[PDB]
Amino acid sequence: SDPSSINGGIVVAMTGKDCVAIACDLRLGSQSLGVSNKFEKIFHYGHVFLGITGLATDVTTLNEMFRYKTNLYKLKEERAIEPETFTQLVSSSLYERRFGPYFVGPVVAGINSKSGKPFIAGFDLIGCIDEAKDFIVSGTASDQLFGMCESLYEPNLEPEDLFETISQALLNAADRDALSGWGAVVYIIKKDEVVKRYLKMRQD
Amino acid sequence: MDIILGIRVQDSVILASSKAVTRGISVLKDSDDKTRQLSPHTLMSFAGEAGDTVQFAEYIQANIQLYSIREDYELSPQAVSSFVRQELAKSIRSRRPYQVNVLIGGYDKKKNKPELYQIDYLGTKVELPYGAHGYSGFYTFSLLDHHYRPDMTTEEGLDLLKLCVQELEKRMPMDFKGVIVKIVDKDGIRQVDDF
Amino acid sequence: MDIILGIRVQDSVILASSKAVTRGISVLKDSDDKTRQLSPHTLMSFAGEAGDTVQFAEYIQANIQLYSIREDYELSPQAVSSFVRQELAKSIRSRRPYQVNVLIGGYDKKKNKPELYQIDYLGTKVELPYGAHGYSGFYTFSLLDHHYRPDMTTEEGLDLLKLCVQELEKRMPMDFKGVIVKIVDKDGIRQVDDF
Amino acid sequence: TQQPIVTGTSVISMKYDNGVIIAADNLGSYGSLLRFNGVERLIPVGDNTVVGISGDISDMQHIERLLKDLVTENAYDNPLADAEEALEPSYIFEYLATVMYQRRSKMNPLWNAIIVAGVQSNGDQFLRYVNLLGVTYSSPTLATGFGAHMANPLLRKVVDRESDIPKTTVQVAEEAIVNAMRVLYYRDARSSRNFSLAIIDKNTGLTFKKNLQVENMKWDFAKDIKGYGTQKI
Amino acid sequence: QFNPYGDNGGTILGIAGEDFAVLAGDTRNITDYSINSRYEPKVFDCGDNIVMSANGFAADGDALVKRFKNSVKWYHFDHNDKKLSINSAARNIQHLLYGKRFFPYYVHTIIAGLDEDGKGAVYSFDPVGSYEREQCRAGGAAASLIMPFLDNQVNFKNQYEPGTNGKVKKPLKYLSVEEVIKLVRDSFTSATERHIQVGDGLEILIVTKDGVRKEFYELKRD
Amino acid sequence: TTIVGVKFNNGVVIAADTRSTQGPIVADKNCAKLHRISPKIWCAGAGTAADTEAVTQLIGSNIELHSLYTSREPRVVSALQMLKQHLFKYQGHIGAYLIVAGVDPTGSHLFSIHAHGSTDVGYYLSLGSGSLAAMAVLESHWKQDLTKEEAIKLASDAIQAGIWNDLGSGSNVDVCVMEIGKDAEYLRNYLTPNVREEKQKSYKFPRGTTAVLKESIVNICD
Amino acid sequence: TTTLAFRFQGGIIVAVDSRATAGNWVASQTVKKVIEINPFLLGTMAGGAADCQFWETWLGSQCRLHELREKERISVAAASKILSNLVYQYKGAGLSMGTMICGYTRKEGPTIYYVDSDGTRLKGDIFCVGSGQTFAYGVLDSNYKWDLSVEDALYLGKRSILAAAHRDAYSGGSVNLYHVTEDGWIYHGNHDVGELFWKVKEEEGSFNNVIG
Amino acid sequence: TSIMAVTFKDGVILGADSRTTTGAYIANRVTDKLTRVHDKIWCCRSGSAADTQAIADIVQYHLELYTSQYGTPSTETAASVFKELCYENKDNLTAGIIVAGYDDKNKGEVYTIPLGGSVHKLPYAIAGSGSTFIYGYCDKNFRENMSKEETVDFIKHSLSQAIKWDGSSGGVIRMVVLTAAGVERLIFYPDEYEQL
Amino acid sequence: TSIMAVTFKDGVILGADSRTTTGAYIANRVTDKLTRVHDKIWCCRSGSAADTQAIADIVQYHLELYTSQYGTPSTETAASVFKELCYENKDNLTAGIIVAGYDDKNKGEVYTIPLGGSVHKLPYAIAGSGSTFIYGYCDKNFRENMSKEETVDFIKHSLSQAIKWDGSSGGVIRMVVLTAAGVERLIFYPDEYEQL
Ligand SMILES: COc1ccc(C[C@H](NC(=O)[C@H](C)NC(=O)CN2CCOCC2)C(=O)N[C@@H](CC2CCCCC2)C(=O)[C@H](C)CO)cc1
Ligand SMILES: COc1ccc(C[C@H](NC(=O)[C@H](C)NC(=O)CN2CCOCC2)C(=O)N[C@@H](CC2CCCCC2)C(=O)[C@H](C)CO)cc1
Ligand SMILES: [Mg+2]
Ligand SMILES: [Mg+2]
Ligand SMILES: [Mg+2]
Ligand SMILES: [Mg+2]
Ligand SMILES: [Mg+2]
Repeated sequence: SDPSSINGGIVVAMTGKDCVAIACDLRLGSQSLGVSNKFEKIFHYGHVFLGITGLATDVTTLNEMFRYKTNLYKLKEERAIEPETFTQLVSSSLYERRFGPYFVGPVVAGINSKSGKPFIAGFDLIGCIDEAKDFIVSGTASDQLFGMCESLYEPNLEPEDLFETISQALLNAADRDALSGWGAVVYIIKKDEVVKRYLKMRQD
Repeated sequence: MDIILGIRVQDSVILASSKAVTRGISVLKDSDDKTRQLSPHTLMSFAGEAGDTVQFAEYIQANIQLYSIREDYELSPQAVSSFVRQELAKSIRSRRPYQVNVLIGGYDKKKNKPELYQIDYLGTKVELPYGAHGYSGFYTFSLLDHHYRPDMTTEEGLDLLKLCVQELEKRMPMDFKGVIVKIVDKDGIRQVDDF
Repeated sequence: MDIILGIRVQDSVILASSKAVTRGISVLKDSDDKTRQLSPHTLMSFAGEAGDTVQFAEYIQANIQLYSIREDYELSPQAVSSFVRQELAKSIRSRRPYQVNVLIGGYDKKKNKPELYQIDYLGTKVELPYGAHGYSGFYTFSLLDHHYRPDMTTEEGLDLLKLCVQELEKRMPMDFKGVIVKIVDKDGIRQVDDF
Repeated sequence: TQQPIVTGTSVISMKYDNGVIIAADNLGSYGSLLRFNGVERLIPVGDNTVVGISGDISDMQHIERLLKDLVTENAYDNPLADAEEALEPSYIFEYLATVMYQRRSKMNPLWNAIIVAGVQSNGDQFLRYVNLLGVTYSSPTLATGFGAHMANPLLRKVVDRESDIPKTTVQVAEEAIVNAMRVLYYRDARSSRNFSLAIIDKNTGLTFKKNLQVENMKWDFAKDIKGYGTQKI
Repeated sequence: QFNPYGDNGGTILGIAGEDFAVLAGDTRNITDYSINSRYEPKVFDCGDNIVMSANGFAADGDALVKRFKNSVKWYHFDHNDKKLSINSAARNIQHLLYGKRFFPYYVHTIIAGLDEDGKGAVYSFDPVGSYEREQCRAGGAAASLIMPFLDNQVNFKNQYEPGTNGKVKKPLKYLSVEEVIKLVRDSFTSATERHIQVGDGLEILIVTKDGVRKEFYELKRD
Repeated sequence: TTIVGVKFNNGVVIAADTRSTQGPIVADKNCAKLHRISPKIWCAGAGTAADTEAVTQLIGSNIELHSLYTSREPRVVSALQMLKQHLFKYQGHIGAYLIVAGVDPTGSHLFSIHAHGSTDVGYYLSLGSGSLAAMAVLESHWKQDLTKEEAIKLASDAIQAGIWNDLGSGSNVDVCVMEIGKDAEYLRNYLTPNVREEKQKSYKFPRGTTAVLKESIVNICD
Repeated sequence: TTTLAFRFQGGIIVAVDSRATAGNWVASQTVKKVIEINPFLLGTMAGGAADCQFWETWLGSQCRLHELREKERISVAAASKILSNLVYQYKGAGLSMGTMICGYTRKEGPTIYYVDSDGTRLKGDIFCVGSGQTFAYGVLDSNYKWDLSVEDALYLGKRSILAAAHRDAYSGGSVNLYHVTEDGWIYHGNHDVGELFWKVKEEEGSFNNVIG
Repeated sequence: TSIMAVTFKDGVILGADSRTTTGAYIANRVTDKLTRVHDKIWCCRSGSAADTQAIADIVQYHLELYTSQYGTPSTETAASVFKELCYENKDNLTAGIIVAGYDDKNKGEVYTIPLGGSVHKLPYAIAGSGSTFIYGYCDKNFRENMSKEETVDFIKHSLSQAIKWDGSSGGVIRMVVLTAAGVERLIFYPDEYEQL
Repeated sequence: TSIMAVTFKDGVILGADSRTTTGAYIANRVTDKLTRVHDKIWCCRSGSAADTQAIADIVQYHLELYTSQYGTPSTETAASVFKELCYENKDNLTAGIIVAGYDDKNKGEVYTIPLGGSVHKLPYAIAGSGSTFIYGYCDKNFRENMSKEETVDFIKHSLSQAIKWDGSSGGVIRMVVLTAAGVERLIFYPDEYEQL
């Protein structure tokens, strides 16, 4: 009955020193029944990364829609969309469905290719932008992630340290949530290399 | 409706679907085939709300058959499953949604791989080694978690299925009147007749 | 619970009662005996609300066994069925009623007649040639209206019963896991083991 | 299970260096009808305690009778009734808190919020709150109803933590209380202009002021306000 | 209709060391969007080296603590001044809670002290008297923020030995009272950042064989 | 939220806290509640977060187009009329509660708008969960003829009352000053009275602490 | 929760997980769900945590009083019936319990009774109970034979709970194992799923749904 | 809210309190409930503030367009435009409006438009929550053809009492005088009216 | 129902209309709402007719037993007995009672007991559905220590207006005068009071 907690899942993003990280769990369930162990919640359009938690059909639908819109953007503008701009596109798109919304918690992460700035933002289901220096959290274990991030985090971590910090925030938050976990994926993003790592985690 | 299962082995996808059709306290039919061939190498099983199930299945069938004729070509299992997902994702926000869950089993002739997609009425799609809709999944997923291997033969797949149907006939409260089993592989779609 | 039937033929009463015990989507047991012997020539089958059924059955059993010892004598089937009716008629106006329906099959040794009483949870009693509680009756009454004869043998009664169980296994939506059959006659109560 | 009929609005209070102040207006509302105008909602108990009550007035009157029967009962076979065995503010509070929680636990509450203000026998200030749920708490300032929302923020600017209490005089505290009462009269639709105020000091004892009035009100700026947006005349 | 329950916010936390235990709680007390008090203690010395907190609906919490304190007093009267061990306290508290199974105390209860071998003990309860002994527990409003941090930093969950290819776990080990107080203070400032019902003050009760000590720290007042 | 507006001698000032909530959780510790409608018309918004932001952008866009069309500086009453008529149309379903202020060729102005589309005029206003704490201060200290400095003090004091006393408000004070004949000055994080204390411990992990199953380089190029 | 118990050639296996939930909040990963009533009697716990703990430790007290009064250990039948008659009294009040009373007496042999808060009491050879019962059933039923060796029976029990811990969101933590014989119950350890899942995946080659 | 309009020798006076509440909270203590829809046609508003503002704004627009085309509208015409809006949209509006204006032919007129959108021309009218408390008083003390000073006193005494008993009324008493002379705004503060 | 009691120089007068309704139907147009619970202690009843009769009957019984044992009860005592019944049974009663009596020591007294069972001693009191319409009027016109003829006029004018505006009030105006002289019943018919 609550569309935001039928399927389960989480996304978290963090800034570091000239880098950003975005991670997500792999679970897709139908209430108590775990169904898929490979359901990834992070996508990318050029160098801009989007994580989406919530109702899985809307996660899929929004990915296909933002791929659609960013493809046309690139054809008309003749350049990849930047994270600041993409964040605005996400907001307008969500708010356009104000009274019949997508039941999602999206998260944008990327480095602006002109300025080199790391950039993260989160949104509510209706498009309200939450821009943050440090971290953004989303999904069924968001209380847990807020607790982990708010204590584990410190500014200016090097890529290999940020990896450890974000991974521990995600893993320990997920283990306190029945509807999150079943695998995880972490993206470490620097100005021009992106490393994607699958974490080992408890499978219950 | 009620029981539909799918297993993807080495070189085929197998769909098993119960034969019972029930209204109130009467089993009206015990040989119902809860399936439509969408194209020569793609099969779709379905369960859910009475009337909705067949209407949706046949509507998809008509669209895929129309595409086939227009392009003189067969859409890949992945392409068909995305088309189906989108129809259900539209439907869930309509005045009256289709209350239908589906499994799509197809053999992709370009990749030479069997493929199994599980899609619910919300348009929630997932590709899986094995799948189930309804209460079935509460027994068969853990059973298959244990007995399933990625490299099994069509024949090992059928035995794995017999295990599933045995458990369901033991623990499920309803009499679903056995299953019709269909195999999808490089040579198309065929029905096993004594199961 | 769910299926309990009774047939009274020439010289015996036959009770058939399903073996399934179900909670949610799990058949917890498939050999449940939904019956208690009240006295050497009186048997009671029961169906209804979980817990209530057995608690009521055993409570009646304890009372009849107590009466037997006190008077060194066996109450007639009619007397027992009236006692049972009264307990249910009290119960229906209690703070929490017993939600239990029963069939009482007994052989009255003074009359040399078999007797079958059908009593619902309201304390509604009726003596019948054949009876059923639950959805069963919607198939078996008309079937027995057709095939039943007053002068049948115990063996003809068992065949008549096989007909009932066949229809129920064909048309009933649930898997009730077969029946345990018991015969009540001038020599007491015995169980048929291969049915 | 109950609904309040005739009600009293806020009760506000604070500690200062030598004592406690507590105030409450003199109105008994009947929904939106300002029905009764001379209602005393501060009830003194001995010479060391004032009990201030908001919420249902029929229940307030019941609580008065409980308190006045408590005094009577405490005097019985007690030769030190006006000395070492006089009722402390803390005794009176615990009794009321006990009653409130029992009544909520029987699903038949006394529909009130109560503040007990006084000075203990050792000179310590007493200020504690209890309500219809039997919830209790203490703080350098305490208020009920709208008072919690509008008075507490003002009174906290004067006493914001325990260490501000020795630094606060009875003149400062009373001024802050009297100002808070004016604000509540501006902003609470079930308040009245008239109120009572009581000071319980470890040196001067209990002073109880009746028939106070909200004074020094700014209304003049109203003459310049025209329409609701575009209207000029 | 009359609602017999409210929610007074706050959060609590208990950690056990080898020869001590802490029980911490913020000192804020709230209803709805209002602060009732910035300093209202909800962690108590109950005698016999047992500390107790019952966090949630304060009226229920106070009633429970009072009943348990009184239970300790009568245990002495009835059993020749014998010391009530922490395991015995916990079982007694289960019966206090379960006696109101059909009209619950709306609290999450934690007690701390030392077991009968002198080792630190933390016991925690659900509202109707389910209980378990652990190294570690947070309760109340911010429990969902603090608990997973405690799993990671007190019991080394998800932490492996570097270079072992995630095959050898970080080995369990007791923490000093100094390390524990650091985790408590960080837990509460983190919780104060993200939960509106947590703030103002932190009061920690430490239990050793020499008795009960208190420490107090300021928390953000917004 | 807490938000305010205060008129002075030669203009108007608005201010707001910077907390955003989802249930009892702080979603954003430093959001921006002050919105530019035009260069000298600014809006403070409480209520449904995205609604305040969307309605303020839509009307700001239309005001810009109107300003271009008419070759005039936009007026506060135009923003007010467009906002009220838009909100009225939606029967309160767009949950925006707004304080609108600015200077235009007509003078200096201060209004409030409720979600159902009703408007007020005043010299001092407050809206949001913290509006009663703020209005307590405003009613206590406001006078006719305030200087710019006095108004900024009054306004940020009013917001502070909300920050400390309302659980729905916290973090920082933002201000905007609109004076006749000058550029509007937006003072982002004018006050920052809620800076996190230093943490007790660094939780930076030994590299290799986290067990990994696979790695790969992601292709973000062409 | 997931719990199970089954009879076989070698006696009785009893296995349980160790998760406690408050909705979707994981309340605990280390909770005991078997109560050792006496050296020949075990009780399993599923449903309301307090209901299970409270009434099953109460059951133990009643069993202890039986042996003081009768100078003989209580039958599995009689012990299970004390609990079912108790919960029947509370029927409608909202108790939530799914329990198995597992033990050995000489007059009965190894015996399992299912008892729940509806008042249902059933003797039987195999039961799984709790939110994960179906998952355990699927594995347990499809490998069960009367003749399992003690070693295989123990594994199946462990493997069944692991299956449920993996697929059921409201089961997990660790497996607790018991074997009951004519000489009483024997504990066979705590097995954290954190390690057990990966170990079973490697050695058995199952769980191919999971990213390896 | 307490509002009234009273015809007299030279024209008509409108009066109102200045309180608007959200529940028991006073959202605005200096509200202006007397609103101009034409030079010498005003109304007092009660009910939903959003509804009555929306209505008054639409009426002001209609009468400004009427004026452009046909000259000064009659007070009856203004009341008819209010009614049309209130009656046709009765399901979605909570508006109780008193219309008052001064023609030179017609002198002072008062029309009251209660909740259902019916219209009633009257010598005087009272409305708003506070009005219930002064039906007795106003009926006893009103006379036709009073003077300006008598009428101001009647209104001041009436609204004084409405304010005294009604928690939803309060603040200042505002009045608008409509005569051949023009338009005059009066205000009266608590310290004056409270002790009448 | 419209009811009131007014203290004055020589004692106290009670007054009431005579209408009782079931919905919009007038079940009794000549009701007597002024009821004696002692020689010179009377009450006026409003709310549920069954409840207020049941209460008054119990009070009359209590005061007759008080009298037997302890002599004439004070008006305060009578009001306390009403309160005890109204407060303790507040969930099950819909009673709004005004108590009025004459001691020789205490002169005239009036206590009002509204719905929740609180007690309020007052110079005068009004209650019943019709009372809302005369708060303004009564507050303006009441003075302490009026004469018998002044007080009768006050009540007659007050209840006249309550009756005029309230559909649930009507019929005749009954009054009971309580002084050292004894007890006097007055009645006033529509044709007199309607055109005041
Ligand atoms: C009707 O439901 C509501 C209404 C208002 C709030 C408070 C508001 N928070 C939000 O809007 C958050 C980001 N989003 C949600 O709570 C998601 N909602 C789901 C259902 O519909 C509404 C959207 C919020 O934080 N408001 C702030 C001011 C915002 C801050 C962000 C910048 C824009 C203005 C303020 O009013 C104080 C904190 C309380 O409202 C929550 C739920
Ligand atoms: C009647 O309502 C119910 C029923 C069942 C549950 C699940 C149960 N959890 C709890 O009991 C939790 C800790 N506490 C509560 O839910 C709090 N009370 C519930 C009863 O009403 C008052 C509030 C739980 O975790 N059950 C476990 C088995 C327990 C674990 C603890 C030891 C005893 C056995 C299990 O059934 C799986 C996890 C499914 O819950 C919750 C509420
Ligand atoms: Mg998890
Ligand atoms: Mg699990
Ligand atoms: Mg906080
Ligand atoms: Mg409306
Ligand atoms: Mg007023």
